[PDB]
Amino acid sequence: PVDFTGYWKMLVNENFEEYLRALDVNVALRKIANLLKPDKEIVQDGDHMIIRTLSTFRNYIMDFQVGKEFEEDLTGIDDRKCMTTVSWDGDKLQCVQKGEKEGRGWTQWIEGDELHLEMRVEGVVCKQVFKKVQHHHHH
Ligand SMILES: Cc1ccc(C2(c3noc(CN(C)Cc4cnn(C)c4)n3)CCCC2)cc1
Repeated sequence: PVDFTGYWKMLVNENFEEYLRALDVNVALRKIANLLKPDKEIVQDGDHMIIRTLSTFRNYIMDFQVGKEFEEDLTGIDDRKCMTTVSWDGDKLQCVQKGEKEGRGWTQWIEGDELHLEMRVEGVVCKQVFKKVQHHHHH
């Protein structure tokens, strides 16, 4: 069992620029985005997940049901739309993002007080780790 509910602060962000490059993100935006240390506010409500990734540049909001395919609007990220499914893989969430790019997806899991997120596209891998925090941020 796992529960992702919480407020999470970025600790590390490894290889994000190459991940965004593989998504054809403009190098100016790659540099802006890799400077960001976003927070994540997550509510797991049964199998209804809300993952709010919050930064001073752009936010990215996910709101989906585990196991149910949906249309994911990535206009703010790489100007694409995918047909996405997030599924349980034991205590991990496994996301497949079907679309133009091959091998696009991610895996999210918890180890202790750490939220781990590995994002992948076209064989390129970015790894992020967040720490669970308790001082809440008004948004
Ligand atoms: C050109 C651009 C790059 C990156 C972003 C942000 C971004 N950083 O990552 C994501 C969404 N995906 C790529 C990764 C992800 C986040 N949560 N999950 C489960 C997967 N947007 C950084 C803070 C939020 C907006 C926004 C715009």
